[PDB]
Amino acid sequence: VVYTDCTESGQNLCLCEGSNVCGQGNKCILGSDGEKNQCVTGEGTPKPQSHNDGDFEEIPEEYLQ
Amino acid sequence: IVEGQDAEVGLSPWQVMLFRKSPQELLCGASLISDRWVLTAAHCLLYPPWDKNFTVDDLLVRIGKHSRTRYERKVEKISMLDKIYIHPRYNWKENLDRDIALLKLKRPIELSDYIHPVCLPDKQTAAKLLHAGFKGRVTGWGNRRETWTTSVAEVQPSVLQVVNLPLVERPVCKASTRIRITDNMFCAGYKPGEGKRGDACEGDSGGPFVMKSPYNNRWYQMGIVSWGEGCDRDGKYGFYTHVFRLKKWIQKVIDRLGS
Amino acid sequence: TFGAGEADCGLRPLFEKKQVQDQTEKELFESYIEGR
Repeated sequence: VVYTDCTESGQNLCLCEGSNVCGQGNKCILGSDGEKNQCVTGEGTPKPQSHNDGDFEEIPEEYLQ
Repeated sequence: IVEGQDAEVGLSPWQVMLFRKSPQELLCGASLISDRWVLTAAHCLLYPPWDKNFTVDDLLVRIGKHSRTRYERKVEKISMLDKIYIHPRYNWKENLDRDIALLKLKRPIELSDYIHPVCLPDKQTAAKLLHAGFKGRVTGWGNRRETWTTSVAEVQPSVLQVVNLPLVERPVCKASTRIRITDNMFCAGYKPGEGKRGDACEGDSGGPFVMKSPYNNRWYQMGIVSWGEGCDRDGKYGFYTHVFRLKKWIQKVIDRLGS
Repeated sequence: TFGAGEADCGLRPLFEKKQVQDQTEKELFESYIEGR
């Protein structure tokens, strides 16, 4: 999977302490202004995802449904 | 592919696209080996944490595709899958260890200038070929950057892209990340002051990482685009499933009518 | 025994097949010949 920066505190599997994924069983504590991020231990909720794209031309009707 | 370049037509006959059947969106890449088989990276299909488990019923394969978005009526071929094999021991609750899976075409597709199967290494052209410094190849229609920065260089290519990468040495792969590294994965990228650069990215996933042979003249599928600790991140590199190290489980699922 | 291990594996109908090389392809064999 590609791992990226944690946008909310509590978040689980994200790029928390530098470019280092904060694995499961860990919580990314978003440092406030000029304070450092701290992937502390605790259960925490993973980031969102299951993406990529927005304008896919119409494919032959039945394939899809 | 982060800082690659638009691919020529036929540059990658074996580059398939895993298409979530509706929602309209590109889920990943895969390679095409038989003419009725497909090879992708597990997590594209089953990734428990992202509420990911998919069905034959939820995704379409497209082969000999260039445009990311355009439907290419005369060129590409959409195939409905039949089976979905995942690796008996695919470890998402860690490192994405042996993150491989075989798909199966609900028919044998017919090859074209746009469709060709890719090779699976042999102790000859794997042992001779997996020497760090050696440039591999990656193709994909994923992002040209990482957008959780509000991404300029609007990260989606409109055509398939390609970057060639050197193979990096084990020792240096482990020093990159905190994650445990297995045998079942090799990394590949530029040392951090090589000038040249490039990396795979979001949606490039479970896509080809091939190497051509000088000895015979084939394109070989060394690894699968497994995971990233930020695409084209500095002093960071990209992990690839090791195919050779699994060439063997693959075997046992093709036959299987066999044994 | 669906195969997957075809005999005409990774021979590009346009590139190799036609005798024609690919754009960046030298790059890869420039890797192997400066060595490791």
